[PDB]
Amino acid sequence: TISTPVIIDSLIRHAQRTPEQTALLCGDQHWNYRQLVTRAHVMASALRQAGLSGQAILLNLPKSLDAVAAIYATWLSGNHYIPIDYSQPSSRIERIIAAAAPALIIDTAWLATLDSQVYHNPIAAILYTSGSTGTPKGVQISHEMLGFFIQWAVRDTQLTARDVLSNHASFAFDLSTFDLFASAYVGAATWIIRESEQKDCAALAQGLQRHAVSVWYSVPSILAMLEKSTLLNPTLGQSLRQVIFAGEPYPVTALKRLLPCLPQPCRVSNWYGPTETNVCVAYAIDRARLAMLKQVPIGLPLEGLTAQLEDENGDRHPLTAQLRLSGELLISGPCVTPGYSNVVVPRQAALHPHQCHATGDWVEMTPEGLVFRGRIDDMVKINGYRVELGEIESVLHQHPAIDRAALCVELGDLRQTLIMVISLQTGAVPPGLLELKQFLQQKLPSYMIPNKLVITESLPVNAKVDRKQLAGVVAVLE
Amino acid sequence: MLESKLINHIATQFLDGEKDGLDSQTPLFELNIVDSAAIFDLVDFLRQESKVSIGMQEIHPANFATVQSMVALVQRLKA
Ligand SMILES: *P(=O)(=O)O[C]C([C])([C])[C]([O])C(=O)[N][C][C]C(=O)[N][C][C]S[C]([C]S(=O)(=O)[N][C][C]1O[C](N2[C]=NC3=C([N])N=[C]N=C32)[C]([O])[C]1[O])[C]1[C][C][C][N]1
Ligand SMILES: [Mg+2]
Repeated sequence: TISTPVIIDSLIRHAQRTPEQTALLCGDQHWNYRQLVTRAHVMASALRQAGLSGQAILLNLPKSLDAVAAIYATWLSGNHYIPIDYSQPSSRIERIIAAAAPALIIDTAWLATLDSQVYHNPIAAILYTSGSTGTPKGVQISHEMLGFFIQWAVRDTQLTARDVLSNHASFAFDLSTFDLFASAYVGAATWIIRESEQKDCAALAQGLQRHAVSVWYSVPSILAMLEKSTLLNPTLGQSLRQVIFAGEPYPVTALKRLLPCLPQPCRVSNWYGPTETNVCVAYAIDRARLAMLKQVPIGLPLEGLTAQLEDENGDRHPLTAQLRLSGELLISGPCVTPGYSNVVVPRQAALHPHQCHATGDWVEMTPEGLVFRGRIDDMVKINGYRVELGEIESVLHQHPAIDRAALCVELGDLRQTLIMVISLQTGAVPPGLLELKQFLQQKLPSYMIPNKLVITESLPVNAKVDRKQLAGVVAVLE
Repeated sequence: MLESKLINHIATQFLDGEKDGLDSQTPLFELNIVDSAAIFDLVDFLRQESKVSIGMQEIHPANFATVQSMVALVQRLKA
């Protein structure tokens, strides 16, 4: 019903042709291609024996060699994987499991139990993101989507078997699709960065050097941390030939501090897109042009995709080199999710089945390509993490003291500030800022915990909160 | 004196002056009082006020999780 996924065919060929080539590094451990593929086959056999076919398999695992083997094992058994960020609170992983309704959860215990003993499915994975109602929102990722992205990304970066790729992001996020799958496509090695290492600038710098990392893909926020650490320099990083940032803008002031930390000949790229498209717009930085740029362009749509800008009138303008207009970016082509797995989002419902996604990003077409201007809804990027303000609101409305709650945001250069505006129940003890942070700490990951509180007698509402009015009530009350 | 300087710095720089509920055991990063990306701003304050060298090549970042841990680290560096 589908072609064999190109990533699985490539992985099997590398285990056959170069069995002893390193596939994966994690802590002090490494696997060659034979060990990875053999382990994936052992796990696939167990899923086959459990009679799982065409099902969601949720990977409740830390970043590890075994978690990568489980990804491939789902595909080899006709199943799709549900990755999660193992660093977040257990109560949110429970909400994802409830939303995903997986046929099977692979956890540490399942691996322990295991060790003591015709492709019909078009879907490769479902990535559950922040949902505006609080309910996690599943983005279906097809084999077709991953193949399209990986073949484009290998060509763009000239990736080969000699490369050593970092894997910074959690498997829950689509950056990991390049780090793992582009590596497997070409027969390269990937360094799986563990949860304890993801923020640790000394451990990252030491690993870049130890493993001779040649290709790095992350959000700007960790690259700007590595710059500020003073630990990243062109000698420690001499193996780096490609750095890729994505997920949020890299302010040009900060990006000019990073470049002297990297080898001069290192290619630096800006990659753009939401989970629903993976990377769909890309720009390779010209260090000569960079001094004159006020913003780094996100660039041009990938070969094989098309774009439109939807103006303030709702009219869709086809993207051309000559267009000089700001509007909402709409992307079309094989990158686009077939749709959300578990919720209806009416804005996308007559777009996704026509291979179109409305990004929610306001963008400008310029002589240097597309430039990101801002979001137009209530989804915000916090250090490159996807946050629906409605998710945080849904949790705050459960606090015993709260009547109504709404968030607003202040944006700066590599900084965002979430502000909670709440009204209280009659007779309720007003919670303090630290009390509400402690309330949220059990429920949401740290980057969704707001850092300002404003208590008002009443939240502005319509015949739903009027968000236009929040900055003003914050101003008056401050 | 260092513990008090650090409590006042976090109250002033990160919490608009309010010490309400802030103490030496408050987990600064877990409660998003200090952005994970702003750790080097704390390191800089600590190095300046403590008058000990703090090389991030050799010093675990967990040492910045609380005021108590920052104070414990400076005690170890002052041999
Ligand atoms: P602390 O905060 O505890 O620690 C700091 C640290 C370690 C850096 C931490 O914050 C961290 O690891 N953060 C990274 C989180 C992460 O890995 N995110 C990856 C996903 S980003 C994106 C998918 S999305 O749907 O989540 N976002 C889409 C959305 O983002 C904006 N956007 C994307 N790309 C750009 C670019 N190039 N320029 C500006 N904005 C951009 C848009 O608003 C878009 O709609 C990935 C990115 C590539 C493919 N999808
Ligand atoms: Mg993602």
